[PDB]
Amino acid sequence: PRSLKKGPFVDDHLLKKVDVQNEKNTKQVIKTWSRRSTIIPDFIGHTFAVHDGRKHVPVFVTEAMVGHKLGEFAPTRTFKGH
Amino acid sequence: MDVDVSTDGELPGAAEYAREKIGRLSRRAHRPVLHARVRLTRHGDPAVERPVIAQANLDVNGRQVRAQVEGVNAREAVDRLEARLRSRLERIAEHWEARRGGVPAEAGREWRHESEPARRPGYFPR
Amino acid sequence: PIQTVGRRKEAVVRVRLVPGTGQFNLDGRTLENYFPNKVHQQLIKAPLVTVDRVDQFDIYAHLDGGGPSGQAGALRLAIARALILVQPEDRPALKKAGFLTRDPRAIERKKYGLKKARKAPQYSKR
Amino acid sequence: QKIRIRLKAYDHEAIDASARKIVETVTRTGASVVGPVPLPTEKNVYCVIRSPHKYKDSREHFEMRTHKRLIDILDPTPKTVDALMRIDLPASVDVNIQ
Amino acid sequence: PRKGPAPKRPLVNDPVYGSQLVTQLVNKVLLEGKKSLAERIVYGALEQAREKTGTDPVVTLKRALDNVKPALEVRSRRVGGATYQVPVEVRPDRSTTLALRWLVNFSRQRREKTMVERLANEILDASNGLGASVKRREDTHKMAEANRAFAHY
Amino acid sequence: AKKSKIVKNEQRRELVQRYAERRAELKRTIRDPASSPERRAAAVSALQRLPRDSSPVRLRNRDVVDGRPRGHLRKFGLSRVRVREMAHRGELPGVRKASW
Amino acid sequence: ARLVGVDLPRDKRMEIALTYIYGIGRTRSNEILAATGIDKNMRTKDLTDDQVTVLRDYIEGNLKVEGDLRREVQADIRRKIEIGCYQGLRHRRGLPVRGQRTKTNARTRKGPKRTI
Amino acid sequence: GQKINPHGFRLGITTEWKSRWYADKQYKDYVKEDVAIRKLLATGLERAGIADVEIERTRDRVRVDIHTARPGIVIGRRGTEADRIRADLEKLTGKQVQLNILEVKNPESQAQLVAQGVAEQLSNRVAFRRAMRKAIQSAMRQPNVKGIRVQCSGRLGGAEMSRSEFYREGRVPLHTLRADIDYGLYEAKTTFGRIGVKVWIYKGDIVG
RNA sequence: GUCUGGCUCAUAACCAGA
RNA sequence: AUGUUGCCAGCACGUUAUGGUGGGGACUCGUGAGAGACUGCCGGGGUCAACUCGGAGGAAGGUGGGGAUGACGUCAAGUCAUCAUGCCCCUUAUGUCCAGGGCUUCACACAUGCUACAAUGGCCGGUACAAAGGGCUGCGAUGCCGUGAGGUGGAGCGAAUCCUUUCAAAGCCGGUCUCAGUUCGGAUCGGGGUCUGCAACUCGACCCCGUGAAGUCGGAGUCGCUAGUAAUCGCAGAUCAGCAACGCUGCGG
Repeated sequence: PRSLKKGPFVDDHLLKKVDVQNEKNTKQVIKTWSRRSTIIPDFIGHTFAVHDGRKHVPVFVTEAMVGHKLGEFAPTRTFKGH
Repeated sequence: MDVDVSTDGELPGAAEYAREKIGRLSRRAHRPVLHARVRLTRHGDPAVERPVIAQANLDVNGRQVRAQVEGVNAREAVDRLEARLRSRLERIAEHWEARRGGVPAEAGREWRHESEPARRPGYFPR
Repeated sequence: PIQTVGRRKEAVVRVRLVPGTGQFNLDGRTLENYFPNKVHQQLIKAPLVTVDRVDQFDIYAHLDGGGPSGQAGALRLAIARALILVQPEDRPALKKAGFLTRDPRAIERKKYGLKKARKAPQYSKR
Repeated sequence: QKIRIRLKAYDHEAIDASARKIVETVTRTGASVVGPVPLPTEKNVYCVIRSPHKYKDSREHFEMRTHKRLIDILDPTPKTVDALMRIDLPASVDVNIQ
Repeated sequence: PRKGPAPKRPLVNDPVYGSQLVTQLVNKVLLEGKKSLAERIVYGALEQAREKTGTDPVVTLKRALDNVKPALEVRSRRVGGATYQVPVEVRPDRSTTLALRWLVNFSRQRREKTMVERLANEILDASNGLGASVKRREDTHKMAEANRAFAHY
Repeated sequence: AKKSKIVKNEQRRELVQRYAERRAELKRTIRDPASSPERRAAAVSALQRLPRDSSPVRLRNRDVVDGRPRGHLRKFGLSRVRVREMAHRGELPGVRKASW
Repeated sequence: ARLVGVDLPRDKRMEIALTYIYGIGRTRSNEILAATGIDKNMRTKDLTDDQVTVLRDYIEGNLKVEGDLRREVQADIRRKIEIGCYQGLRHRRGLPVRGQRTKTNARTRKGPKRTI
Repeated sequence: GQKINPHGFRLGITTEWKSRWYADKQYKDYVKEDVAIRKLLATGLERAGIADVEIERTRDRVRVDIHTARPGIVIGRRGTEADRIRADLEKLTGKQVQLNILEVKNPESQAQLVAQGVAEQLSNRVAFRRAMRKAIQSAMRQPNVKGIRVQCSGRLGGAEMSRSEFYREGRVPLHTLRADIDYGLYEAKTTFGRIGVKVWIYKGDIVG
C-alpha cells in the first residue's frame, strides 16, 4: 500500500466534485474516471459511477469500504465459466 | 486416445475432424500412446496450390512418430495425414510379427549383420 | 634468504623458509588454527615426508586467493620449490612424486546456451 | 609539488607510444620521472543475440578494453609545463593532468 | 570408450589409516562434494567398529569386503539376435567397487538414526556375515549359478 | 518502429527537461521530510496537476536511430541488432569480439 | 498441561510447545517467555501449576488466540466477501486473491485436480 | 548465418577502426553525431564512389576524412560543394568541423568501389554475368590483388525466383586471420526489388 | 495363484525370494 | 623492464585499527617485450614411408586446456514487427492524440525451472578462506533512529585509492532438536508496514506478527554429464524509477 507519509491519494477532479457535492447536503450520482482514488470519509453517502472499461457501474459508499479504492468495486474482467 | 489440436487463423470444423480421424489410430499402434498433438496451419499467399499444412506427433511408448502433409482444404490434409501416420505406425510396429522375417535363420544358409559367426577350430581343417 | 611461490587454481602462496624448528606460521596462525583438516595437513607435509626433512625448517607463508584446498595445494607446491632451491640434489625424489608440477586444472568457463560449463538444458523430444 | 599524468586508451600501441613520447619530452625539459607504471586493464563485456528474431541460444560476445598508464614527474619547472600543454597526441589517447 | 580404455584416477592413501580402501570408501559415501563430512562419517564408523570389536578397524573392514565381494555376476548378452542372462567372471577392481557400493547403499537404508551408526553396524554384520550386502552377494551368486547354461557364450 | 512513436519519445524528453527539472522535484523535496507540512500544502495535489509527461517514469530508452524499444544498451544508445552490425564494421572505437 | 484449552505436547521445549497455541508462532512464544520470565529450554512435564496460571493470565491479558482469533478471521473474510470487493468474489469462487497466476498453478485454492 | 563480416573478424589484428576518439561521459552523443554524419554523407554524395568515411574528434574540433574515386565531383572549384558540406556539418552541431577530401590510389582494388560499380551496372540494364566478369578481370589486372570473389543475390534478371551466384579467381582465405580481405557490400536498386552485391578481395597478408 | 526383484519395447516365458 | 592507488622481505614511526604511516624491488601483483613443444632427442615397430608405442628432459608431449572461426549447399527453415524493399491495400481511415482497460483472464493439457519431501538435516552462537564486475545528478561509508524492510544524514570516490561493507556461502567448532507430516516443508490466507513511482484495485518488490496446504523420493517413459567435469554453494552484470529474476550472461569455493 501507499506509504503513510504521503497520505492517501485522491484525484483532484472528484475531490472538488465531492466538495461542491456535500456543501449543499445533496448527493446525486457522480460520474468518475479515476479508479485509483482512495475512499475518504467524505464519500460516506455519495454514489459514484466508476468506470469499468466499457461503462460506469454505480458505487454507493458506506463506512465499511473506507480506505479502499474505487477500483475494487468495478470488476473489470467478466467470467461465467466454461 | 486423447488428442489436442493447435490450429491457427480460420479453419472451422478442422479441429473436430482432425480429432475424430486421428483418435482412430490408437488401435493401430501396438504400444500405448502417451501423447498425440496435431497442428493445422494455412498459407497466407493465395499463390500456393496446397495452402493447408497439417502436422502430427505421437509418443508411442517413447518412440516419436510424426508426419506432415499439404492439401487444398482441411479435410484433404487431415485424411492424407491419417494415411501417412498409418504408414509410419505400420513401419514402427517392432513387435514379434514385425521382426520375425529379419531374425537370422537357418545354420549356414544366408548371412545377416547379426548372424551368429561360425565357430572355427584352432588348426586348419585340412 | 630464499622465497618461492605456489599457485593452485586461483590460490597464491608465498613461502619463506628458515632452518629453525617445525613451526608453521601461516599469516600469523599455526597449522592447527589454519587448515583444520587432517588430509590438508598430510598434503602439506608430504614433500617433507618424502624428503625426510620433517621438523628442521621454520616456515613463514603468505596466503591469498582460492579456498582452503587450493591454498593447501599451492602451499605444498611452494614447499616443494623451496626444498628444490635449498638442496638441489633431491630433485629425483620430489619430481617423481609429482610435487614439482603445477596443476593446470582451472574452473572451466561457462558457455552460453548451457546451464553450466558442460551441463546442457533438458531437452524434450515429445 | 608533483602532478599526476594519467593515460587511458583503447589501443595498446597508441598509449605506449604516447607514454614514451611524453617521457622523452619531459626528459628533454629536464625533469625526473617514475616511468610508465602499468595499471589494470578495464574490461567491459556485452552479450547480444545474433538473429533479429528468436534464436536465443546463439549469442555473440563483445568487449571494450581500456589500457591505463601512470606518469608522475617531479621538480615542476615552468619549461616542462609549457612543453606539456604544447604536445600533440593521437585522438585515441586522452590525458588527465592533476 | 570406442577408441580404447581410459586411464584410471590414482587416488591417494588416507593419512590417518594409511589404506587405499578407506579412501575409496569415503569417495563412495561422498555426496555433493562435501568431502569433510564424508571423512567424518567414515572415521566415526571405523572408530565405532573399533570400540565394539576391540581391534583394528581396517582388518574387520577388509573382512567385510571379502564377505561381500562377488565373483560371478550376470550381464545381458545379445548373440545371434537373441538376449539371455549370461554369468560373467568379475575382475577384482569391479568386485571391490560393487562391494563398497553395496555396503554404502545398504547402510543408507538402515534404521540406526544416524549414518555413522548405520555404516558401523553394516560393516560389523558384513564382517560376521549377516548384513544385507552379504545377502545380496548370495542372490547374485545364485542367479549366476542358475543361468550357467548360457556360460558358453 | 513507427515515426509517430519515435517523435513522441523525444517530445517526452523535452517536456521532462522543462518540467521535471525543478517543478516535479521541489514537490518531492517537500514530501520527503515528515516535519515539512505536506498535508495542507497539497504538494501531492499540486504535483498531480502537472502533466503526466513531466514524469520521467513515462520515458523509454529507444534505439537512437532505429527506434527499437527493446534490447537497448545504455553505453551506446543502440539496439542489440545495430550494435552487432556496427561493431562488426569497426564503427565503435575499442570494441571487438570476445574470447577467454 | 491444559493451556487455554490446548493440550500441550507431552515433552517439548517451552517456546515450541507454546507454538502449538493457534495464536502463537515462534517469535510470539519467545518474547512472551522472555517477558514473563519462565525458562525457554525446559520440558513441558516440568511445569508447576502456578506457571500454568501465569502463562494463562498473561496470554488472556496481552494476546488474542484460539477461538476468538479464528472467529475474528472468519468475520473479516465474510465482511470482505459481502462488500463485493475483488477479494470478495475471489473468496467466493475459491481462487487466489493476491494476483497469483491461475493459468496453470493455484491448485492450493483449486483443491485437488479434477479431470473434465 | 554462415560467414561473419571480414572487417569485424580482423578488427584488432589487420583492419583499423574507422572512428578514432575517446569519450567516457560523451560516448553516446559522440556515437549519435557520428552516425548522423555517416548517413548524411551517404545520402548527399552518390555519384562519386564513396569508399570510406573516417571521423576523428578532439574537444571542439571534428576532423572527417573521406575517400572517393572522384574527388573533383564532391569538391567545388569555388568551394560550392565545400561550402554546402561545411554549412550542413555546422548544422549537425559539430562545432568546428573540418574536412580532408582524399582520393584512392587504385579504384579497382577497393572492394567497396567494385561493388558500387557492379551494382550500378546491374541496376540499369546489364546482365549480372557481364558485371561480375568485368569486375573480376579489372580487379585481377591490378598488381597487388591476389584473389577476388564477387557474389550478388536476389531476383537476378527480374525473375520471380531469387538466386545466388558467385565467381572466384585466385585465393580467398577467409579463415586466415593475418590475410587482409577487403570486404564490400552495396545494394542494387532495380525495378523488381533490391539486389545485394558482396565483394571479397584478397591482397597478400600483413604480418606485424 | 499372488506379491515383489531380475529379464523383455510391455505383457509374456525363464530365474531369485515371501 | 616495471613500482602506484598494487606488494612489504630487511629498516624506522606507529596504537590498537590495520602497510596505518615514512621508506624499500626483495617476494606476489598489475602490463609491455621475449623465451618456451617443435615427435626437438632416445629406444622399438613400421615399405626405411606416412604414422605409431614407450622413455628422458620439462611447467607443459604429442592438434597441452578452453574460446573465436561454421566449406558448396539443404530444409521455399525463421524474420515484410530491428531495418530496407517490389507489388497490392487504407487515407476524413487500417493514419494520429488522449483516459480507462487488456496483454496477468482459467474445467484443463504440454514444456522449461525453483523449493521440498529431511539427521550427509533444521535452528542458535562463534569463526576462516574467492574471483569477476559496477558506480556522477550514481556508488554511497562513519554515526543516530527502528525489530525489519528501512528513515535521517552525508565522509570519500569518474575511482588497483572510496563505496559495493573490511566483501561470501558451503566449510570448521560448540549447543539443541531425536525420526514425527515433526523445531521438515513452505504454499495459501488475515492483519500491520517500507520503498519506487503522478498512481501498487485489476497488476510491483520487500519487511513484521499470525496462519501452516500438498508433499514419505515419484508409473509407463525420458534427460544431462568423461575431470576441476557432474553434484552442490555463494557473488556479480545487462535490461532497469521500481520490480514478476527461481530467467539469461559471467565469476569463483
